Amino acid sequence: NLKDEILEKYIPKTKKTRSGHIVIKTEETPNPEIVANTRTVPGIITARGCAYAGCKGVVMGPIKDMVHITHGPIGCSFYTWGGRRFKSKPENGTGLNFNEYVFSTDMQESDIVFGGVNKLKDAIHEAYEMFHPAAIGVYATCPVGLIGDDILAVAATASKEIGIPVHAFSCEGYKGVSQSAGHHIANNTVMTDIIGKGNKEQKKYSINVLGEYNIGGDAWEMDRVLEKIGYHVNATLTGDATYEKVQNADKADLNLVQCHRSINYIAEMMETKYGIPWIKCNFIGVDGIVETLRDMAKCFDDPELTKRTEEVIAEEIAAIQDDLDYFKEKLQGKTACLYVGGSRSHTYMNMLKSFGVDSLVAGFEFAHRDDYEGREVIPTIKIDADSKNIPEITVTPDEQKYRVVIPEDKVEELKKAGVPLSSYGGMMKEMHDGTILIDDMNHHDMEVVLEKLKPDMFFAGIKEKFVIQKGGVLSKQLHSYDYNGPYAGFRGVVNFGHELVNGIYTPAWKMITPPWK
Amino acid sequence: NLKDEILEKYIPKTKKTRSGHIVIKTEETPNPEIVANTRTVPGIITARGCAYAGCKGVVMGPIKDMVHITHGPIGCSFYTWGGRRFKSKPENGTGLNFNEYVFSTDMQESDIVFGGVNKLKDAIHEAYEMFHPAAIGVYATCPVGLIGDDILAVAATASKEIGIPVHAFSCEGYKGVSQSAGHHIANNTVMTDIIGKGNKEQKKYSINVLGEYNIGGDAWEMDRVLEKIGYHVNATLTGDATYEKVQNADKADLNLVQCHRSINYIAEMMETKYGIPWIKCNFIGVDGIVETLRDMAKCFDDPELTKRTEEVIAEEIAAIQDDLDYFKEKLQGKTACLYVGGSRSHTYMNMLKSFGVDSLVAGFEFAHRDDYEGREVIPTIKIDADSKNIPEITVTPDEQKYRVVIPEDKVEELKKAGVPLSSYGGMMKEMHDGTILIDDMNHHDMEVVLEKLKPDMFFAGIKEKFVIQKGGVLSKQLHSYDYNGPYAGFRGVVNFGHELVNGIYTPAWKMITPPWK
Amino acid sequence: MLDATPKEIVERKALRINPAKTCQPVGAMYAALGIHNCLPHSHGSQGCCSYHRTVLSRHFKEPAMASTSSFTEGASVFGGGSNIKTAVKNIFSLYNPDIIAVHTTCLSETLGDDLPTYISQMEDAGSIPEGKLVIHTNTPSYVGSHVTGFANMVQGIVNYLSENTGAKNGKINVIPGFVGPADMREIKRLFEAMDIPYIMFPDTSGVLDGPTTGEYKMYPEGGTKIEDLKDTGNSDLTLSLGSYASDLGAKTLEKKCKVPFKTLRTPIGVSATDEFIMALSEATGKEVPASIEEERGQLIDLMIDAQQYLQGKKVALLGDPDEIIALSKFIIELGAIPKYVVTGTPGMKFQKEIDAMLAEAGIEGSKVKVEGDFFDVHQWIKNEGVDLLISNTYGKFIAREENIPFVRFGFPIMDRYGHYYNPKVGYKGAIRLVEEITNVILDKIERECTEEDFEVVR
Amino acid sequence: MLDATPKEIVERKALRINPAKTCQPVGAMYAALGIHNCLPHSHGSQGCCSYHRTVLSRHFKEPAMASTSSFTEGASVFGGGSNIKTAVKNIFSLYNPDIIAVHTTCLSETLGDDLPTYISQMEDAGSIPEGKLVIHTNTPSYVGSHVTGFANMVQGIVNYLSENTGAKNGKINVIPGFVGPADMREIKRLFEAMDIPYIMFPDTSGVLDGPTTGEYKMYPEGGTKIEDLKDTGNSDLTLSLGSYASDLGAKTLEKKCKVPFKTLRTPIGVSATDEFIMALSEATGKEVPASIEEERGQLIDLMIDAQQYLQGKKVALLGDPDEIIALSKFIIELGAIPKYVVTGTPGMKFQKEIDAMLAEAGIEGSKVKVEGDFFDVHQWIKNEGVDLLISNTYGKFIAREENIPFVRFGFPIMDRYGHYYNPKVGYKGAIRLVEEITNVILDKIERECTEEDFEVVR
Ligand code: ICS
Ligand code: ICS
Ligand code: CLF
Ligand code: CLF
Ligand SMILES: [Fe+2]
Ligand SMILES: [Fe+2]
Repeated sequence: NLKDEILEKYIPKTKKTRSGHIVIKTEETPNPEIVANTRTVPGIITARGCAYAGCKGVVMGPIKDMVHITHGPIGCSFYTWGGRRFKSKPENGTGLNFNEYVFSTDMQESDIVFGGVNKLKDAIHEAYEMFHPAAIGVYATCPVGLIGDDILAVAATASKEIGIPVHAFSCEGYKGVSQSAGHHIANNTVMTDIIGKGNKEQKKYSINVLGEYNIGGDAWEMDRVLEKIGYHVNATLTGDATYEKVQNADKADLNLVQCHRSINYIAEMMETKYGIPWIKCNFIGVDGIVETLRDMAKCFDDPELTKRTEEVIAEEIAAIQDDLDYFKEKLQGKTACLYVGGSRSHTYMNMLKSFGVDSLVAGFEFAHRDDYEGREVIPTIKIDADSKNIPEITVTPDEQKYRVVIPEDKVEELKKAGVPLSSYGGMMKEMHDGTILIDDMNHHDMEVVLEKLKPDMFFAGIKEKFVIQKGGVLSKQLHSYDYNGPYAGFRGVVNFGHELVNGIYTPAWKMITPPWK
Repeated sequence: NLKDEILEKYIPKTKKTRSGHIVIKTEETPNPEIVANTRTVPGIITARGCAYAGCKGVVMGPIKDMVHITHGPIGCSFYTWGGRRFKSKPENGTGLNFNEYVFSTDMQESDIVFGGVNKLKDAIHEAYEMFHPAAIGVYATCPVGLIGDDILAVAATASKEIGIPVHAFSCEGYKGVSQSAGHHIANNTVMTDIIGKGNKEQKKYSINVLGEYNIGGDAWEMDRVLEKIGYHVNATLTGDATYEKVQNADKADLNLVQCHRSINYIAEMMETKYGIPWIKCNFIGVDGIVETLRDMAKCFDDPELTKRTEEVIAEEIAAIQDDLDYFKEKLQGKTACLYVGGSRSHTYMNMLKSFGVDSLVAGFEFAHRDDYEGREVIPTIKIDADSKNIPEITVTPDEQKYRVVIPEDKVEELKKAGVPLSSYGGMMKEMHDGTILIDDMNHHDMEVVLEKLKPDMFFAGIKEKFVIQKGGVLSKQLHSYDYNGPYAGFRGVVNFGHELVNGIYTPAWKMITPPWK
Repeated sequence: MLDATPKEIVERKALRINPAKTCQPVGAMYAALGIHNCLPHSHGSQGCCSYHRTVLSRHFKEPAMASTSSFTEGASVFGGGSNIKTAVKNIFSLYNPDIIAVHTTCLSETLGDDLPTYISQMEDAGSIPEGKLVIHTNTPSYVGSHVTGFANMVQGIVNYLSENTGAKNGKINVIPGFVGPADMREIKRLFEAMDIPYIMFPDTSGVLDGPTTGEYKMYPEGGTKIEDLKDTGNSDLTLSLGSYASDLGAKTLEKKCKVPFKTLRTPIGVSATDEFIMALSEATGKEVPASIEEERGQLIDLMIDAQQYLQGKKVALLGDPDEIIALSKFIIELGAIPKYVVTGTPGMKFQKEIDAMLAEAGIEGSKVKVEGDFFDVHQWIKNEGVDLLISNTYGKFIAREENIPFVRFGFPIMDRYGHYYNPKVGYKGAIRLVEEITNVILDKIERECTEEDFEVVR
Repeated sequence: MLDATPKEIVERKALRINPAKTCQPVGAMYAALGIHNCLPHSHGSQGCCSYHRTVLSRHFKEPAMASTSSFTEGASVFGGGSNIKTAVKNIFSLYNPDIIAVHTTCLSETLGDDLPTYISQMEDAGSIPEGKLVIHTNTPSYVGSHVTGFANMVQGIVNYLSENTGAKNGKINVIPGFVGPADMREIKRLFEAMDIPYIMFPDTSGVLDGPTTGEYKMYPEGGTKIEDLKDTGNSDLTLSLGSYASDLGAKTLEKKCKVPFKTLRTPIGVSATDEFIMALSEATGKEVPASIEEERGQLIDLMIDAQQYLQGKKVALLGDPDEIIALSKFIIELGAIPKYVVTGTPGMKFQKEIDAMLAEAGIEGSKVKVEGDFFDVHQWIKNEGVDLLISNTYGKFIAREENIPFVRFGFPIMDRYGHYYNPKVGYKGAIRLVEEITNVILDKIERECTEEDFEVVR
């Protein structure tokens, strides 16, 4: 089978470690145990990034009126300059927006030898005086801890002098094993030092969308639909977010969790501290969107909202049904593989299958066992040496602000009715039988998959795209969306389908072989 | 001497005809007789154009709200599509403007064999129904007379049916010897069928500018200065003209004649018919502009107008004096030759000399003896066979509209004062001693001049520009202005000087020889 | 801009507006400048020669020399024979070309001037010096277009010069059609890379795209040499690139000298370049070298890399038939749609070839017009918009008025500098085209997008 | 756009904003891809490798392979020795390169990791199969820029490979500097036209500009061969093009193997290409062929033909030092003014060379800054405008905000397709630059002029 073909060329030590990272879902074992969230094998050609990417590049960067200062040499900053397409606009047309900038202390040899804290102090004050942002972030990079720079103290000293918040993040690149450690680092500080610090009055039908970063305008498309039904979108963490909206994230009745991996820490901690329940949402694909909207309406249990929900679902589907039929005509029967970071491999699936495309192989770069198998397995997971030193924070109920949002008996009834409250299932559950999962997929692995399965298409990222396409196979990007979007929401399905059909039917695919051969 | 070196290579019959076309003006012979306005020698590489260029391309085409239909095969139309840079704007921001279009009957073989009058009729009606212009012009090309098409009668029939004027011009390309015949043909029909047909009331201080085609905005620049002094610019024939402004050309007190060659017929006829006197207008170069404005003020003899004229002159010159000083510093001591059509070889001279640039040779494509020598010679001019069939129009005083604008006492008095009323000298009579003049200069002549005199710059047109520049000599265009302008007026001097200095000081002139040679 | 052009279309049967062609003689002048030491001669009234020289200078930013018979009104009565005889005496004496290539104008054609008679009379009278040549073609401007004038001048060159002397030269003739000097250079580079000896004619490389050396040379270094033009009759095969411009010469050479010919599309794009390379390989048995293969693979890589910006894009094209046929096919190969496709040059072939490729790709609703003009295309655009406009310089008015990304292509381009150094043919030319197309598409996207939709990577 | 950038300038001594450089390792990665059958290896945390591979793929729209030691918190305590030994075993077994080229990150440099020790330990243990090679350089990101990293990797190649064996090869070495694969191709083309045998290293042609053939090849056809890298020690001379990127390597090869070197400007524009051609001619006795002289003459012809659009134009330039020095000289040669001239790469040379050329041309009032950034240039532009901006992709934000004609140049260009096929060096590259510069100046003129000032010819 494919697993043995993938493993064959590995040297014995590597083969034994990689074997557990590849599993096949079957009828007899629908939910196989996988090994995930372990160190990358050196030299294996991984697609993984670092904890600084996960912290600064992913979770915090999209907060548009906070100045994010990279405390490091220049590359850490340069490489986070607009490559990740989180979209921002000035709040109410007038607010601050730093999306087009990157900020750094541009560490030099003298900072490595003598410490960088004075330059950091000076950079924080320069940012404050030039920009007067809502807050300042300071992000560690590889050298920072090792050269002895206490950024937590520099931040606190600066914050007291300048009168706005300064948040330090110890997201040195070698922490953890992937971007995932960086998510955790970000969530710890966001939860303890930002969320709940505001004092805005809560509105009716208030929801937050958690773990949604407005890539290519996704969040605005989901907000369009949600607002038409009648919800108030209180906060999106963190796509197009202001600092003040994050401060007021506690002013909601329900947390929607789009990316479980990156934001589950805050979801769980908000439930503990404030009583706000969460549901998994998926705003990608007609089926995911509809099930999410139906689940939300059941939670709020309001006749008007429930009726508007159906009216809007019918109207949005009718407007795109001709396109959906077209996609299925043009694509059915084709096969795909998907490789993303920690979430999209899963969320896009309801969509390809709706077009008649069969997904054979899926993987994550850095997802944990919970993402694959469901959170049911979280008791069995134990942290290894390489991720042990990421701080685990504990919250306690806020005596002033805690509320029972959905009474316990209603919680019981919703769960029996299939609403995924404060719970999550996993990519494996809704994948069909016979299909393969590869955790931390590497170049070798991807090439065996391509040679043995000959998929019509293989969705991945920028590092894999041209590798796949040089072999005559279409590779559309699931991170950057090939500079398009939105791919979320009802309009997203149409954008995704249109780009995919366009890619498949590009005439040059058939012109690769010259006529003299 | 230069004349002998130019004449040397010509075969005897050509040598004998060409010698009279080359004269050296000097101290003892200030106004030497030249041979001009004779046929081009076949195969000699002339720059001359045809009568159709002169009538349609030059005089008539700038009338912006008349549809100009070329009756001919397609080239005659195509080659008049924007190459000559007369500028137009919609009158009052709203009127018709056809500058961006060319119109023709696109003659085919069946039109040549059976005649083209039916297609012309249909084209006139199509243009009327689609565009409802103020008037339609129909312009003959090479085949039209030969194939038996009576465009005069087609135009008259069409005009009666559609209810607007339709003007036919028999400007077949072989008529005359140059663009000059086309001017004449245009002037005849403009004078007899357009000028005087309007009914606007005449305003105070009303002048026309005749023989001015608004190349690169020249006329707008002249108008800016004239309007500031206090004149009302009644009509400009024909730059940026409406048909209606041409119809009301008789509603003026004084005609300024910029291009004597192309418009002198109308100037003389408006004086005979309406009593409107004219003066030579020289709106290129500070000296020319100043002398023109001073001559105009003497004609109107109005104390406040005269005072305003001096105030305006002083301020316009003061605003550009620093530029003028710079041009002289950068250019003085350099030498030029000039080659224009029928007027600009003369009108640009006051200006190069102001910059310290000495002009050694002046060539003309098609000027007559009256342009070189003066209008005193007209009675001594022998009508030659190739231009004898151009109709001569005679007008008589309009009993209803004729008026004595400047009574005879004053005309004498003004002539004494140095105001040449209703008269003109020539390029020669104002050129310095030593100037060599070449009528119908050809490629051979040009190249002898370049090799023997080694001028720093040689002004010409598009056919010669790159020939001259391949030899390492700067050639700025005096027709198209190298796609800039205005070159007329005060601001014109500055634009011309700046472009000339930029040309001379282009670093690449000094980099022609590679370092391995 | 173009404010007088209505959206509502009324049938025009007589009034031609903003044409997509010009007349024969400039095509013949351009062909003649592709002969070494040749002075083109315009037999007609001198306005023609001035205008035709002028457009060449405006396009190439180069000299473009030609002489004229300078007809007066007297020629309208006694014909142009005496004018041309006088011209030849002055030409050889002042300007000393090795060959005078005569074409005609609507005037001399309307008059029925008899150039073979005048030319033999000069021969008899001794006005053509020993070693010098005078050749001619007839170029009535009321027939065809400038492309036809080029074709006719090529036929003239074979009528007077090509000779089969029995001494085989081992070469292939290539008539490149009405293409620029950079195209000629790229075709020659491909022959040279395949190691295939050839004679190209006409060839304006080194004539209308030459260097500034500090010395003006009336007859530049380039042009096909008279001796090679004669030797075309001894070649193995003629490749006629672009049927409108090149077939008449190729067919004439087959009748006169027994050299067979093969007609091929102007090599623009993948399939047309492929067909040219294959014809070269099949006619000579030579393998295709790795360098040429690598260039094709780079084009294909580019077509795929840039695919998202091309798929489904509606394109309006106007130009000369051979080039617009090939370019339309390339647009289809890119995944785009030739939506409006126009030539000013008459002929059935354009209509059939474009209709055929559109039907092969399943494209419905396109408008294809022979003897259409820029006013037609503008009206069509006003009724249903496009994503791209490709044409000569005169398209710029439509591009600005309708806000359409605009690629200058063909003849004449009078408003940009250096285009005559850029090939449009071959794999290399195709790459340049795809770069231009994607550049103007992306420039518009980035100028017009909201600030929040502005992007670093594309 | 860029709404937070103020006009009023306050001194910034610590906060770097929108940098005009990146860190060393990607420059070493690029150099390593210029070796045939080489896998670049990033000795540090894996975030670096992923970022560096990514920027190369965004620039070239091609694959960019590299491995990493994948440091964890364990390596931060014990060093990366065990990680790189494990990597090398997996690399040779799974991916089978002929040579692994190791560079370092800020992490391994801060830790003081000892690569020469790990590599000898690997040799001893037999982890390096016979016939395979592992080389390294040290690339601290807190020193210099990506240009420095390229320079360091070139030195590493020389350190490990180059050997004078006494067998003279008759070749000239050329180190082309931190330029693109099209530039490398053009430099090779010129050596070949002059008939001068050479070894170019690194050489990314055929590696980062390759064809699609339908089969993915991990190690593309291109790259300098290891056997030729060894042989650089037997050459007659080394030409070091661009002092920042290339001198370290050339000087190292002089010390190790006694091959003398000569330093030249990156060959952009007239005098810099002329200096390069003259160095080749003087080194070998070979004459400059007519093909090269013609190209030069066509460039001069273009500069003169387009001169009116260039004279006196104020240009803002940002980029890498070798390229910006040569381009600034070309801007002066065009008759234009380098008004604001910035590099993010530290070093005295840039400041002296730009100051010197400005003084020589009589230009006063320009601002020249070493370790400046795009925020600096933007503020300068708000104070006094410019007519042209030349930089990598990140200038697009300033171009839109300030409405400045914009030419993409240097590294990285991530938002257009096919630029990696276009040389900027040599006479051919110079012609391309002039075309681009005039095109964007004219495009603005024609978009913004009043309708009455709109023109057919320019
Ligand atoms: S945060 Fe995560 S790698 Fe959940 S680090 Fe990564 S904008 Fe991916 S699969 Mo890039 S866990 Fe978001 C992600 Fe998914 S940057 Fe984006 S696309 S849904
Ligand atoms: S009309 Fe004449 S050739 Fe007097 S045909 Fe010609 S726009 Fe010239 S020297 Mo072109 S007699 Fe006007 C002229 Fe002078 S077209 Fe212009 S520049 S001042
Ligand atoms: S002197 Fe016309 S360009 Fe000619 S070949 Fe006939 S279509 Fe073509 Fe003057 S009127 Fe015109 S421009 Fe000449 S033809 Fe005569
Ligand atoms: S794993 Fe991550 S991105 Fe890498 S350094 Fe470390 S925090 Fe940063 Fe930074 S400057 Fe360049 S890109 Fe690196 S070598 Fe250092
Ligand atoms: Fe030129
Ligand atoms: Fe590619």
